[PDB]
Amino acid sequence: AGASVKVAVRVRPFNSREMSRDSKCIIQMSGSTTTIVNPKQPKETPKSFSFDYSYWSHTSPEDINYASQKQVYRDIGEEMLQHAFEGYNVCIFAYGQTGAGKSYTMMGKQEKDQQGIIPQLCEDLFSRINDTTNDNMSYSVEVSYMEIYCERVRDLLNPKNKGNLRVREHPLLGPYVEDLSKLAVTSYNDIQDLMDSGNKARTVAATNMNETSSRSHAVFNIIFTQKRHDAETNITTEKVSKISLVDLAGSERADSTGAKGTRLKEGANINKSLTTLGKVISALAEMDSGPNKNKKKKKTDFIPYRDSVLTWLLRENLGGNSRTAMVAALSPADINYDETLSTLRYADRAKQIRCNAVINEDPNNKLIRELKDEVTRLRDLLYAQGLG
Amino acid sequence: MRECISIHVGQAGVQIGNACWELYCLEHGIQPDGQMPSDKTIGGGDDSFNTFFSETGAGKHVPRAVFVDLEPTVIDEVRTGTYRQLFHPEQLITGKEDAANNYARGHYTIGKEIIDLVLDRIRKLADQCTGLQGFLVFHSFGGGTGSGFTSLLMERLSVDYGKKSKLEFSIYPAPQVSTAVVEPYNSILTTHTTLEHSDCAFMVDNEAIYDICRRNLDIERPTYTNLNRLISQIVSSITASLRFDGALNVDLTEFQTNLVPYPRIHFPLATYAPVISAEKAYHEQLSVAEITNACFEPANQMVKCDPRHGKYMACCLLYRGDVVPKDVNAAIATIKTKRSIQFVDWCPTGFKVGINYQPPTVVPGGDLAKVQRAVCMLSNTTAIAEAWARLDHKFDLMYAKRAFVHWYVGEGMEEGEFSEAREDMAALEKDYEEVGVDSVEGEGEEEGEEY
Amino acid sequence: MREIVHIQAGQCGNQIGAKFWEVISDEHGIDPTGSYHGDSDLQLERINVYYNEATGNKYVPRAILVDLEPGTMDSVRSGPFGQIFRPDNFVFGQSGAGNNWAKGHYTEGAELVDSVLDVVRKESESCDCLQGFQLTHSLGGGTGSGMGTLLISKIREEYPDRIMNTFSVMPSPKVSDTVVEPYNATLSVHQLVENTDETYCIDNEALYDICFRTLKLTTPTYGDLNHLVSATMSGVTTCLRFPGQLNADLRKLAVNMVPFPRLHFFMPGFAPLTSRGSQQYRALTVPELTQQMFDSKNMMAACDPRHGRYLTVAAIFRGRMSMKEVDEQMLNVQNKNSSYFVEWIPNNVKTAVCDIPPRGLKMSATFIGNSTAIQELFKRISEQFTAMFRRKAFLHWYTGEGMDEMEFTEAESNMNDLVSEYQQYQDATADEQ
Ligand SMILES: CC(=O)O[C@H]1C(=O)[C@@]2(C)[C@H]([C@H](OC(=O)c3ccccc3)[C@]3(O)C[C@H](OC(=O)[C@H](O)[C@@H](NC(=O)c4ccccc4)c4ccccc4)C(C)=C1C3(C)C)[C@]1(OC(C)=O)CO[C@@H]1C[C@@H]2O
Ligand SMILES: Nc1nc2c(ncn2[C@@H]2O[C@H](COP(=O)(O)OP(=O)(O)OP(=O)(O)O)[C@@H](O)[C@H]2O)c(=O)[nH]1
Ligand SMILES: Nc1ncnc2c1ncn2[C@@H]1O[C@H](COP(=O)(O)OP(=O)(O)NP(=O)(O)O)[C@@H](O)[C@H]1O
Ligand SMILES: Nc1nc2c(ncn2[C@@H]2O[C@H](COP(=O)(O)OP(=O)(O)O)[C@@H](O)[C@H]2O)c(=O)[nH]1
Ligand SMILES: [Mg+2]
Repeated sequence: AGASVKVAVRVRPFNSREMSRDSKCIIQMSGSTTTIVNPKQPKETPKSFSFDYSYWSHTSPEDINYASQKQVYRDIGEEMLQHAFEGYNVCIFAYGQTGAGKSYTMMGKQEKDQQGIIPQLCEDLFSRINDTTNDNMSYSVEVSYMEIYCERVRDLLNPKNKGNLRVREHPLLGPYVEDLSKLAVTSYNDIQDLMDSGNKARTVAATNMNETSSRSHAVFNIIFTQKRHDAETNITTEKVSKISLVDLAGSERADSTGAKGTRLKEGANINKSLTTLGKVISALAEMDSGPNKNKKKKKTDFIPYRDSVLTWLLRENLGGNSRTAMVAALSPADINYDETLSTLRYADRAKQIRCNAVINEDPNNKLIRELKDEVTRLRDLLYAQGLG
Repeated sequence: MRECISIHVGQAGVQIGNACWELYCLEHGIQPDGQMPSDKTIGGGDDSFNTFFSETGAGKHVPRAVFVDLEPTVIDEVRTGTYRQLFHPEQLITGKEDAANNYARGHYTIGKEIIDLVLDRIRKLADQCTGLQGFLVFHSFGGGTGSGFTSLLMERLSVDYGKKSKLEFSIYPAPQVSTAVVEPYNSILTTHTTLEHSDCAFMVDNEAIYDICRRNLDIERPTYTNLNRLISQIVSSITASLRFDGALNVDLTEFQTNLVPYPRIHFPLATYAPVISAEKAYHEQLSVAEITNACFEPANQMVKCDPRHGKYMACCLLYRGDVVPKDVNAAIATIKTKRSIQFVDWCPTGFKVGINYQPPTVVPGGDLAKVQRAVCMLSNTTAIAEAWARLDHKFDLMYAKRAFVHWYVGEGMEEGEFSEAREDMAALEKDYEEVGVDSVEGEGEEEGEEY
Repeated sequence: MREIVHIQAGQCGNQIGAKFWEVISDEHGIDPTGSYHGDSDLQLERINVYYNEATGNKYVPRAILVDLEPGTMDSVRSGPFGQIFRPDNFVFGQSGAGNNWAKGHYTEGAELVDSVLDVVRKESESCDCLQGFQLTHSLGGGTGSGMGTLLISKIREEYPDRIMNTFSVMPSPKVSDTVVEPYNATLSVHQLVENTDETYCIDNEALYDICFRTLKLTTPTYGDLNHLVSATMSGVTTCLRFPGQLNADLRKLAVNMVPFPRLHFFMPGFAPLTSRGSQQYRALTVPELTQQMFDSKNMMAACDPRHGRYLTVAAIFRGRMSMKEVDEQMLNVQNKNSSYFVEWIPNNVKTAVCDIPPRGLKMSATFIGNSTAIQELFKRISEQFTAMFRRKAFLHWYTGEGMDEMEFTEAESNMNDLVSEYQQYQDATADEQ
């Protein structure tokens, strides 16, 4: 069925190094629109983009138009959990380059006053499950964590040698990975501990940009099984749902990292996978909107799932009756301009919509025009009544 | 010492260079092996003109040219051909594969490890020079090497040398005929570099040259040799002003000063008037008025665009041979009275004129007749926008579905770059539409204070 | 220096390879003993594309011959050019696959793949700059399909950034020589679609049609079919070995032809083709070659292009000819037959020109089409496949070699997906909602 996507773009208020320097902001947000200005070419114009959600987390102690963490969670996570508990699949992609702030939005700090998406998701999941454990109901939750590196799948939790797992297609259950360990969990603490254990196993390498840059996509999948004993023997599994928490490696230019050999191969494969994911997401949203409004069934079109392993494994979550939302982090310095604009260009995908320019009033010209109009109106009123 | 350094990139560049260097060797009396018997027979002279050739102690003349390519084939054809002993053995040809009609392959992946050698040899050639005037870069839009590697080379040259002029001769893709399915991507990608880093770009179209060959020279089945020879004649006409004496000499800086109103409008068209066969050279006078009129005929343009759909912003006429100023003045006056040729109101003067005494030479085995007079016209106009707009449409028709894109991303690009280039192109097109507009009626709206 | 490694597996692959090494060793003047006795100086300029040099001014090809049955190897050694090959490259075993894909892939071929990869690695490490690989094999067979797909997978694992061509002879509707052709073809296409940059589609019925109707041979044999195949394989790579006005490497063909990664199945063709006595009645010009190239009766894949739309086409001309004629002819072919060319590609005709033609001709041309009509081929196999899989006609011969029934389902689903994209680009508009 329909799988309408959402696009949210966040900003990350300055860090200690950027506070120490005299760097300036370049990103401004208003309504559903974001705008960025080239520091090296301040004379031409700003570039403007528009999304479903623009989150201005730049001023932490701000009271007006501050993108609070609970606001983001209410926007995406609560809706996706509610969709999951109805018996459907949901997915969350995390996109962004180094220094953007992806990890904060995905995980957040451990002070628990400003949490990220994932701990809130897990806590609400377990709270709901423990809430509705009546005599007839039973719930099971298990977790898997894998990575995709150069179009090869690897297991992050299993301590075996990092060999390439084989991808199969069960006729009814769709694509899957052989020998991928599936572990049951009983609280969000176990989920986060397993996340730490697997994150220690990621393939991270040093580039010309940062000493620790992700080189491989990662997927944390939560399988949620519901079993209800209606009056007889109906414990037979009513529904099984999937929560996908996917961490994308960011795109890159060979100019930024001119290293040859492994780095070029990794960059090329990452860019190919990201382009295919953009294409499949855009194709999925269009037919969506189309039907939702045209209710027609223009055959089933053809969504290119097979042009990459990443989209192939996520076929069940991306398509069908599902929900989707990609969150993008945009650093705030004037030095990372070449980063930030590119991120917006990737966020412009998934139902690229008209942005409109951000023209506003010039104070002097505004006052002159308004005063001239007022003079004209008052003069017309005087002349109409014979008082001029 | 009005010295120029020529750079030839890609197959089209190397072949045009073969034609150009044949013409230069024949103009100056240089043999294919580098010796000049004219000085030996006479006893000495200035015939070793330093614009193109550098003289060693032994009397050999080595050209000031740099050939670059990623295929060994095109330049191995030169290393074992007629002119094998003319060029310096160092020819800068990467013993690897080619850019494969891929901008990314020639700019990011394989353009490295050959760029350093190229700039080192260019530095060596520039150190030998006194009073270097500029660079002449020959390449082709739509190719992998000729687009990407030319982009990288131009960027590095603009970083290093800075103030020296960099003129560019390039083969724009034609409207209808093409030799590759991915021409528009490469052309739209390299426009973003040729706009910023060049000083004046001359564009030529193969459909136009085929039409000229069919109609004028009566050649039913031309090959690339004829087109390269015509382009060689044009470049020789451009550069003649700093090799031979004349009544009015026009250097390479006067070019840019007179033909480029604003920095982003440096895309003039080029035409050559007395393109005629030997048989039809008779039954014709070939006076100054005839050739000047023929320069303005739309059929003779070398890019498939109609000047009648735009406005002329600048013209530069370079005459060769038995030409005198009064006929040039009469021809310009006659052209100024025609209503089909429109000039922008903000350029009352319009014309630059240069005259050179040396008549054009005939290449044995060629197809152009021997003539006493010739003119090369260069016209900065607004019709060129049409030639871009078509290409833009083609680009859109492929980028809506992201066809052929994964080849580019696999070689070190990202998707957004494409969009960026396209946006730049629109801006450039918009600029043309803003400069051809007539000045607002009584530009200071209106006026008329007391007395 | 661009250099390509040649691999040939199975009976069909070995026969086509032997004929190919005679056509390429008669254009580059090579004595069957291995010495050079040519005339032109350009024959030796690029000899290293296919040949290694041996001490006595001899030349040995890079061919690697594979087979699970020794007999075919003997037929190659006891032949006109048997002594040209290196003895160490005759990698083979015994107890052939017996037209079982499972034996070729899992049981028997797994034992010999290590030796074949050793030879391939030795041959590739000596190359100055490896351009890619070629493989000649048959999909409807045993050792051919299975061993070829296994070797392709291993090589792509080891050499990811190199071209992998493939000249495959697939099953045909009426001329069928094995009863289990559908299973082998399906499981081979499941592997080729993932791990290959270019695949060329050949089938014996199209070649027989060419022999009967164009060449007018009364009693064609396999030699003539291999002759036509060898002609097209030589035509594809002409620009690596000779100069020209406008070159076209293999990578240029790959870039210009395939729009998306999974659509790399091509229809090859050759021109001119005349029947002896008719030779004096036909003038050889570029229009004649263009007319014969695009004729549906000349294709080598038995897929009518008029039932679909050309995503792309490539034309490699050989001979001294005018570029204006080539450009105008390709433009005219595009403009007149506007219904048979896709609309979202502005110009879908690659053109390349090489100066030196074949030995006994003045001009020649090779045609590589990429069209949606190829879907029909796969669809046919799929039909036969299901017609045998619903009842498990011969399935125990495959599951007895360590296979499972799910793999057949994966292969069938992958072929059906592949047919989808083609069927899609095949229509001639999409307006209604
Ligand atoms: C008197 C004359 O014109 O001889 C021609 C000839 O008559 C024709 C009929 C040839 C002849 O081809 C055939 O009769 C034939 C039969 C079965 C299968 C394939 C071909 C010819 O055999 C083919 C042969 O081709 C060559 O010589 C090329 O070098 C060719 N090499 C081989 O065929 C070859 C085969 C085995 C051993 C050594 C060389 C070649 C073609 C393409 C690419 C590379 C090489 C040529 C010109 C001719 C004959 C001899 C009659 C034709 O074939 C080709 C491929 O050119 C048939 O269509 C052309 C038209 C030619 O006119
Ligand atoms: N006028 C003219 N145009 C040419 C000539 N040779 C090639 N071209 C044009 O160049 C375009 C193709 O780009 P190329 O110059 O071949 O690019 P390249 O130098 O081969 O670089 P690679 O693609 O990496 O091999 C074609 O569309 C031709 O029309 C020539 O000799 N004269
Ligand atoms: N809304 C916010 N409020 C406060 N701090 C924030 C906010 N969003 C992001 N941050 C900061 O962003 C940082 C998280 O990104 P950080 O880990 O520094 O970069 P990164 O590791 O390059 N991002 P990633 O892609 O996950 O690797 C932390 O310092 C957070 O404090
Ligand atoms: N062109 C050609 N095709 C052949 C030849 N021999 C067999 N074939 C085809 O290949 C199929 C048989 O496959 P086979 O060669 O036995 O595969 P192998 O057992 O792996 O070598 C048949 O359907 C034939 O159409 C040949 O000599 N030439
Ligand atoms: Mg080339």
